[PDB]
Amino acid sequence: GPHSLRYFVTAVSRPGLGEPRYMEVGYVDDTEFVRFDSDAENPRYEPRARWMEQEGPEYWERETQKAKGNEQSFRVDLRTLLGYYNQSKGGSHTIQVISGCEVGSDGRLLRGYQQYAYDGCDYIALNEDLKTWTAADMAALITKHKWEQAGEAERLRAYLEGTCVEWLRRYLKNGNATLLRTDSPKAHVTHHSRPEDKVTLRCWALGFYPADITLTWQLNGEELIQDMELVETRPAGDGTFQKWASVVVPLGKEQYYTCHVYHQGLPEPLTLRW
Amino acid sequence: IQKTPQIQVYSRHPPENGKPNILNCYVTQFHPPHIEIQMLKNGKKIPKVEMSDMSFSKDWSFYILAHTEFTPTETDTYACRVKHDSMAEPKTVYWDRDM
Amino acid sequence: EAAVTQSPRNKVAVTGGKVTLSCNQTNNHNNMYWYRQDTGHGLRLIHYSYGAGSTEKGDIPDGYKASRPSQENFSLILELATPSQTSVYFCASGGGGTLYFGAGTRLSVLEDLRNVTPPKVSLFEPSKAEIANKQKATLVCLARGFFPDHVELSWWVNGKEVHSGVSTDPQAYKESNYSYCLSSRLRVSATFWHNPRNHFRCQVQFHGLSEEDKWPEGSPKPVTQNISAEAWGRADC
Amino acid sequence: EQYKFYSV
Amino acid sequence: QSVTQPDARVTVSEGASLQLRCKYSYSATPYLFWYVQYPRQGLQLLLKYYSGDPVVQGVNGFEAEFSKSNSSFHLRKASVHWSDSAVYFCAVSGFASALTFGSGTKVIVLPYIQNPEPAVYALKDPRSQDSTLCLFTDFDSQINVPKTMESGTFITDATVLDMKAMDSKSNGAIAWSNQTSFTCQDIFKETNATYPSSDVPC
Repeated sequence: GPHSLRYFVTAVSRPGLGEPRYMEVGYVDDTEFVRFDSDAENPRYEPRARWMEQEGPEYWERETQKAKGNEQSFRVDLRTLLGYYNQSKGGSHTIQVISGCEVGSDGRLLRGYQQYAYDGCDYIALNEDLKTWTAADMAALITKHKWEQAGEAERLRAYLEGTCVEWLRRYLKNGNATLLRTDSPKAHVTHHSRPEDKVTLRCWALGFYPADITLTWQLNGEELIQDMELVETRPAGDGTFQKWASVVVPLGKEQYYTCHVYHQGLPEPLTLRW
Repeated sequence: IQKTPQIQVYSRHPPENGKPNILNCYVTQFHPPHIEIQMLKNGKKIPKVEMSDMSFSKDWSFYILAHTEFTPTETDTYACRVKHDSMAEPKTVYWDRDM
Repeated sequence: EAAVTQSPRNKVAVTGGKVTLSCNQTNNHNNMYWYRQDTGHGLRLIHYSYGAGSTEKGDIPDGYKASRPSQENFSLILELATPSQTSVYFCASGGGGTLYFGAGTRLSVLEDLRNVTPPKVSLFEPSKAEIANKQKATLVCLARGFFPDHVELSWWVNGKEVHSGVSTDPQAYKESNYSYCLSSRLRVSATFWHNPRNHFRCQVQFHGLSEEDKWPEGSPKPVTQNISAEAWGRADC
Repeated sequence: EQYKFYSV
Repeated sequence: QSVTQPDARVTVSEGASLQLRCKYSYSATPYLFWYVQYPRQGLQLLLKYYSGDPVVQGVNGFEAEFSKSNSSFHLRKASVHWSDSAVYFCAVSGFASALTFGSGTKVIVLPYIQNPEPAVYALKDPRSQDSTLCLFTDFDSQINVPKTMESGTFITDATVLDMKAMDSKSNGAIAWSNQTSFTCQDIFKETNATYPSSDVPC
């Protein structure tokens, strides 16, 4: 199945409170495999997974370095962005980026991205082709001409097409179990009394791994996701998650309602009724 | 940019009683990364605010998982307030047990 | 275009002298540098920047400092100058790893600014044997007694510079524990050599002290000069 | 293994 | 972070194939490169390897092949041409926008020469008395002009030269001493065909 290895970078200037906070987080798929923090006691790239243990002290040191570079590397950006917009010092700002790629079973490269986010609104980014850049505002204009008149596109393109990939593989080589493991959600339902001879039926799902899941309520073979009630998935806070949904149904009319839990770690979707 | 934070509070396991569990305060969809998140037990802050390492998602927003630790009893009332520059006043959120 | 202007390109400075070399560009490349070309070590990194203000240490830091005022002007600064800092200095702009280097700078700081000597060059002439025996005419050009090898020897036939059949050892050789020496061998034909009209000139641009330097002597000043020899086409008989 | 980002 | 050009000097016969060794140490895919430096100007880039095809095709018949197993980015050009005699440097980009160059390699491509006319001459400086010198000339690239153990008696290094018409690919080494009437004939011990200063009428 498709897989990824994206990198999340963020530098936020805290004028006065010192030098900007900078840190990058590594994600092979949606698991956190490595991060680095400026406000760290001992700044150093840190292994956010047992298996990352198989990576040498050299690896750490290496990226450790590479990081610190990018550290002051972004420090610059900040100034530069500031100048470009005509805004004087003072307002703490946040630069963020997502650089990454996506290989799929055959190893072919599905997608490569590098996107610059300034203070929360799209700055610039490398198009699908991996050759041009797209930017908003007369300012971000100045920036493209730069990255292009320097080869950036190309050099970037190599990382994505070659580096992130060769590595993404390696990571998977050793992270497998941890990344390929499953945990079947545990569901149940609840009856919540309510005025006007009606009750709230809530379908609980929790203890499941892979964070993607779908829940649905039915009344004899018909979807009710419509006037239903949902909650963004809850990090169960222990390598697993939680999610529920519910709907109002006349009292007594419970037995006629059914919830469905479809989750990739389930041979047969889960089916509950009251 | 100004983006009001989403907050959910809950426990890991089911909210039993007189039995140890844990409590969280998942806040998301807010922007300027800087925030004050407070977990209280009766209007009074708790000592161990075990907080997670900052992150973000595809639309630039920031997520974070605060988590205390506890043994509940029907009597109490846990909740959370979250200071952020999107909202004027801090917004509290009450732990709804069997939500 | 994308020019890496590196000035000055040469200097004979004194010990304990504060020397600053500047580098102007037009590549818009944020990443600027200062490397040092010395034998047995090739080039080496002194200092580097990422844009105005951004400044960090390279691998050869001792004694060197740097400034980044414009997205253009970069500059390696030596205050407590010592001859160890004698070398060809190179700076450069660069995006990710596409370094665009510059012309260079011959850095010669000394213990005594008096130990010097503008080149003493003289023009020799073609061995008639070569002349007759092979119908061409080599006319080597020697240069002696000079201190800062910041020299470049060119040829000047009938009024224009030469490159046709011209070869100079790029590196001047050790004459004495101090006098360096340089040589080259222009070689034109017989027909051409044998014409009292077509002229031959030999020029050795030399680089030492400039206008405001300290020349604590009552003797001739050894500044950037151009001492040269001359010859003419001799008959055939 | 991460990239070596450029300025802006 | 480490680079090595085992041999800083290699001389080759013009035409022939050229391969300059290069090793590097860094447990990861660095950014390797090769710059050229000839007389006075600074460095010049030939190519760059970021990632991708281990075989890079660059400017002026110059190409290299990246390799792992035990590191390498050996440069290569088959039809060497005189003008290529120079200093070729191999750089890497380790922990950020830096370029950790290695020692280097001065290569020398001796030209081809149809006619070995190892004739020695003697030239006198027209602007003074006894100001002569010994000029070795038009000899065979593959040869070796003797060294100096005589003070004041200096011999330069083989300095190939080329004119405008035909060839003239000629080596040549200058010599001069402050020692009495020494004969070029003498100084160039193991050399050939010396013609003296005896201006014949015909």
